[PDB]
Amino acid sequence: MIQQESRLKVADNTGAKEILCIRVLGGSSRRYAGIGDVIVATVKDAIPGGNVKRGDVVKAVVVRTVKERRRADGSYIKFDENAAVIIKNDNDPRGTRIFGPVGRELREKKFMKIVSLAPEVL
Amino acid sequence: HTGADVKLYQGATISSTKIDGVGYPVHKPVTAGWNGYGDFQHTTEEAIRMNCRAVADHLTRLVDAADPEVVFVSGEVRSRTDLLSTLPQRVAVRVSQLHAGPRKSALDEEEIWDLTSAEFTRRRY
Amino acid sequence: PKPTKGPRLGGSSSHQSALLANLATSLFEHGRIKTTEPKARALRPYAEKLITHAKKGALHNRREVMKKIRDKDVVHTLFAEIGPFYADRNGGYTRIIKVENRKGDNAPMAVIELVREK
Amino acid sequence: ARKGILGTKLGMTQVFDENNKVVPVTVVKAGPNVVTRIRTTERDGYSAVQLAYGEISPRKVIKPVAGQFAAAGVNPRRHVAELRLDDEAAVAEYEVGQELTAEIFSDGAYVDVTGTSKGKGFAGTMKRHGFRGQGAAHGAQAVHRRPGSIGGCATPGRVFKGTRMSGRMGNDRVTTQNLKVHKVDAENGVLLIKGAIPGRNGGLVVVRSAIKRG
Amino acid sequence: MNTLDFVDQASLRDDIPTFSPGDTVNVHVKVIEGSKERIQVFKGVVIRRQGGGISETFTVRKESYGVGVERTFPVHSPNIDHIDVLTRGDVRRAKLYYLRELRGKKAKIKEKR
RNA sequence: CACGAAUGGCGUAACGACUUCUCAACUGUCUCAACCAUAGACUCGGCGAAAUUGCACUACGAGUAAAGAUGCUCGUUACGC
RNA sequence: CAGGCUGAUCUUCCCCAAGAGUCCAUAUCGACGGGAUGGUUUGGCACCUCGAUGUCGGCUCGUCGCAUCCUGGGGCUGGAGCAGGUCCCAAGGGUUGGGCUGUUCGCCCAUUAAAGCGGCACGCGAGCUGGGUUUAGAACGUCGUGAGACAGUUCGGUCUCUAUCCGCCGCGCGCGUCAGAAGCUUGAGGAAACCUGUCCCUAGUACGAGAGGACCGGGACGGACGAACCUCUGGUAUACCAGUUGUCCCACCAGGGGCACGGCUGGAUAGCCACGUUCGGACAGGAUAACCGCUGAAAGCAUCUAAGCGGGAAACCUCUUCCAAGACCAGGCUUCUCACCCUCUAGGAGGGAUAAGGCCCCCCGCAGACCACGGGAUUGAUAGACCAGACCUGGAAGCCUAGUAAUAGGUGCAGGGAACUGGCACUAACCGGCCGAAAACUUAC
Repeated sequence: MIQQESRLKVADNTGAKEILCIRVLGGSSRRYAGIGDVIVATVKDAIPGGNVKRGDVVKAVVVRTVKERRRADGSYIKFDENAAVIIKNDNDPRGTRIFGPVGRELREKKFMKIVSLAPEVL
Repeated sequence: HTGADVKLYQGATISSTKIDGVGYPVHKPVTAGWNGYGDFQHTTEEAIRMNCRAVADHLTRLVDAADPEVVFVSGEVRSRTDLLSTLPQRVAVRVSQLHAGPRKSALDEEEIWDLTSAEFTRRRY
Repeated sequence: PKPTKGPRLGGSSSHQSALLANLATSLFEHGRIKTTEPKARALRPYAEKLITHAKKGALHNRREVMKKIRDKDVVHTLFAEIGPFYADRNGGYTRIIKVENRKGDNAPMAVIELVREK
Repeated sequence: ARKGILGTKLGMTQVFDENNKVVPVTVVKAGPNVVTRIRTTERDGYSAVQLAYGEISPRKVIKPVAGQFAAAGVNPRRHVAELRLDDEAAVAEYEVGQELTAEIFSDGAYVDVTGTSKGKGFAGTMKRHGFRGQGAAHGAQAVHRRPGSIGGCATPGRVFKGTRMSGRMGNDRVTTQNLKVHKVDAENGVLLIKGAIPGRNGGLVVVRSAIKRG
Repeated sequence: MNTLDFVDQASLRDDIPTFSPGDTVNVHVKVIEGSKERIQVFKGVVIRRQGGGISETFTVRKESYGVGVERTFPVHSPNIDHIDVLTRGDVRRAKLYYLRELRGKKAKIKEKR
C-alpha cells in the first residue's frame, strides 16, 4: 500500500533520509507497491556530506510496509514503518550497509545482493 | 505570434525578409460580452494560426529554394512549438530552437554569431 | 435477545429500552395488559428472560432483575409468586392474543397474558 | 461424456495442501441422486437426463407430481432438474432407477457450479453498476450518490434502451467456471471444491463437469 | 456445534501447548531455500488470539534492530513444527494492541507469581 | 503599448472574518469507498391543496415541412391497466 | 449563442511531373499549374425562436463515424538482424497519474503496447459546480471640460420548480393461448464479455567486421477490468463485555441505574463490505477483406479469371454466460380431476354445488418499498422461550484472608451475552372462508 505522493524512509548509507514516491513500475495505471516492488522516487532529505543530494530523481525498492502481507501458507508479516533501499539499473544497492530487517519476498524477486547485506531476513 | 522575420545566409550575401500578419487582434481580452455571449477564443486562435501558416509557407519556400542546413528559430515556448508542428517533415528535421528575446529589441551580427557557434561546433563534430 | 431488525420501537434506541422496562413492569403487576401488536410481539422475549432469573432465585439473579425493572414492589412479586409458580414449566410463560383495531389510527392491537393453566 | 449431480451448499472452511500451502474450499453435500426420466430424440427432439434430489414426505407431494414418480417406480423427491447431453451416445449410460453418488468425480478434476446468487434488494447505481459518484464537498447540492445525465439533448430525445439505472439486483443465476475439486469424501458424500460458489448456505447447486478445461 | 466440524476434525493437530495473550514464546518455523529445508525461530510476546477452530490464528510481536515486527500464524499450520512457552504474563486485556505505541522499558510485561 | 511627486512619490514596527505564494501538524477533500442511527421517502387509518391545462385509446428510424415532427410519407416495433 | 443554405477561408485527398534523392521523377519528398470530398475553423445570408431556445470550462453518464494511437493481416523499401518509412484491409477491446493556467488548447515531469481524431443545441445546469464573463461597489492605465467610456486590468456579487405525456430502469394486477390444473423443458429472437506485458527454452543460434540480435514453436508470472463469495486479513457495530469523569436517584454501606454524541475510552460473534479469497477473456470449425496462388483462352505469346480449383485476420457466423412461447405459427414430453342439480322454453343460455388444484387468514426467511418469491401450519421443529455447544469479553456477586488506607489474592477458564449449530411441542401456527372442470362440423385414414 504505497502509491504516488507517499513518503518512505531510506535504509541505506547513501545519505538520504526521506524520499517521495512518484511512479509505481510494472504496468500502466498500477496502484499500489508492496515489498519487493520497484518504484521511482525523489530525494527530500539528505545529510550535508553524502552522495545523494536533495532533489535527485532515483529508483528504489520497498523492504518494509505497515500493511500486512499474506504469504502462500496463510501467514502474515507486518512492520511499523515503510522503508526503501535505493538501487541502480542492475538492481544492486547504491550504498553498502542495510539497516533493520527486510521481508523474505526479496528472495523471490531475485534481490540476492540486498538479502546478503541485510542483518535479518524475516 | 504576430508575424516573424527571416534572414538567409549564403556566405558573402545576407538576405532579409519581414513576414507580416493578417490577423490583427492576436490578444484575447478578459471580456466576452453579455453573460458570455460572444467570445474571442476562436476568433483569436484563427488569427494566430493564420500568422503561423504564413510564416511556415515562407520558410518552406526558402528551404526549397536555397536548401539550408540549419534553420534557427528564436521565440517563446508557445509560438515556437506550434510553428514547429505546422512545418512539414522536410524542414522540421533541420530546425534548432533558440531562446532569444523579443523582436522589438532586434539582434546584431555578433549576437547571432555567438548564438549559432555552439550548435555549429556540435554539427562539425 | 435478538436486536430489532429495523428502526427502533419508540423513536430512538433509548426510548425503546425504557419503554420495554415499563411494559414488563405492568405485565408482572396486573398479569394482562393490552398494547399495540408490534409492542407486544417485541415484549415476549424480553419479559420471559426476567422470569427465568426469578426461577433460579438467588442474590445474583435478583440484582440483575433490579437493574431493569427498578420497581421494588414488582421484584418481590417476581421472586415470591411468579418464580415458584413456573418452576415446573420449561419455557413458554407468555401468550399473545390478537384483538380489534384501534379507532383513532387503525393500529393493530393485541393482548399479552401470563400463562395460568398450571 | 459430461457428468453432473445435484447437491446443496454447506459452508466454507480451510484445509492445507501436501506442500504446506493453504487452500480455501467450499463444502458441497453432493447427495445421492436417482434418475427419473430420459429425454430421447424420438420423444423430445433433444438429448438429456432428468435427476431428482432431496427428501419430501408423502403428505407434501401434489397428486399430479406423485403420479410422475409412480410412473417410474421411484419414491418422491423434493427437487427435480435436468442435465443436458451433447449426443445420443451418452444416453445409453443412464437408465431409470440408477443411483448417482458423489464418487463419479475424482480428485483434481475441474467442475462448473451453478447456483442462485444472494438477493440484494432495490439497489442504487453505485451498488448495482459501480458508478463513481460525485464530490462530497466543494459545494455539492444533494447529488452525492445519484447518476447524472442520461442522454444528449434534442438528438435523439429518447433514452436508448439499455441505459443503466437503479433497480433490483442479485438473486440471479450464476455459473462459476473451472473450479478445482480438492478432495472427495466417500464415507460422507461430500465434495471439497476450491473456491467460492453462488448462493446461501443450504441452497441448491448443480455440480457439472467443466466445459472448457475438462 | 460447528456444522462443518466433521470436516475440520481430521486436519486438527495435537501437542499444541496452552498459551494465552501476554505470554512470551518462541516459534520454530520451516523455510525453504533452494530445496534445502531449515528452521528459524521467532521469539516475542503473543498479543492476540482469534479463535475459530481450525481457522484460529495468533500474533507474535518482536523488536529487531530498533524496528518492531509482527508475525501471525495459523495455530494448526503444519509449518509450525514446535512451540515453546517461556513465560506467563499478567494482562487485563484479551488483545494487547496498546503495545504498538510503546518502546523499550515501557513495553515490558509482568509475569505470573 | 499607457508610473511620478498633497487627484501626493518612496518606505514603514503594530494591526486586518481583505487579496496572492509557500511550509509543518492534521485529516474521507481524494486514491476508493464501506457500515450504523434518526427525520422524510414506502405501507395502513383520517383531513386534504397547488402552479399548469386547444384536443387525445399521446412509439421508433430514414425523410418532408416555417430549414430540429407523439399528430405528414415509407417502413420497423408494440396484449389492456 | 445555437439550427438552416453556401464552402471564399479551413480540412482530407487526387491529376501533370521541373526537380531533391551520388547515378535514378515516381524507396521517400515533390515546385509552377489544375480537379474535388467533408461540413471541426474564420466568414457570407438573415429563413424558426425576443407574451424568453440560460454563454465557456470542470464533474457524472454515455452512444455513433473511421480520415486507426496500440493490439491483428499484407505489398514495396535506398528492408543484413533489432528497429523503422510509406501504402492497403481491419472499429473486437483498450487508450495513465501529476506541475502552470478559469481556461478548451498547449509546454513539462514519471511511466506505458498506446497515452487517436471527430459528431451528438462546439452531447449533458427541470443532473451538479460558478472559476471566466456585462446588473448594481471600489481602484489602476488611457480617452473626455464634464456626466462617463474602453476587443486594457484588479478585489467582490441569491443557480427556482411536489414529473401530466413520450422515453428509460425494476415490480405487480387482468385476459388470452378451444375442458380445469401440475412438473420438466425446446428454443425463433435478444443482452453481456472480447484488453495486454515481462521472463525462461530453442539460442547467444540464423543475420552481422563488430557492437548487437531474431521469425516460427513451447512454458512461468503479472498490470487494468468484471463476477461470485466471507474460510483468512481488514472496515463498521445505537438490546454484547470491561474500565472510567461529572451529577441525580434506588433510605444508608456494598451493588447498580437515568443523562451528558452509544458521555468518553479498550475490544467485538452474526449481517453488509473491500483493502480480502477464488474464477474469466479461451480451444476448435465455417464464409471472407487486403494479399498469395493452380490450370487457362479471347489475343499461336503472356495473364490469380472470362469456364473451373485453392490458402487468407482481434472484423462476420457458430462457440462461453444470461433472458426468453403475449414467438398470435401464443410450442413439446408426461401426470392428475375425468361428474352433479335447477330454470328460461328448452335452440341456446343463465344459475347454484363440486373434483384435481389455488388463494386469503395464521407462524416465518439471508426474499422484500408495496406486491411478488420461498418455507411451515399438530400425520408439526416455522418463529420465540428452555437446555447444551461454538464464539466475544476477561476473572462477576457473596464470603474469607493480607494491608492503617488506596488495593491485592482464593473460592473460580468465574460471571455476563444477540445473530451460528444440535436437542425439547413449553407459547403461537386456530372446532375456516373464497375461487376452481368440455357447442360442434368437414375431409382424410
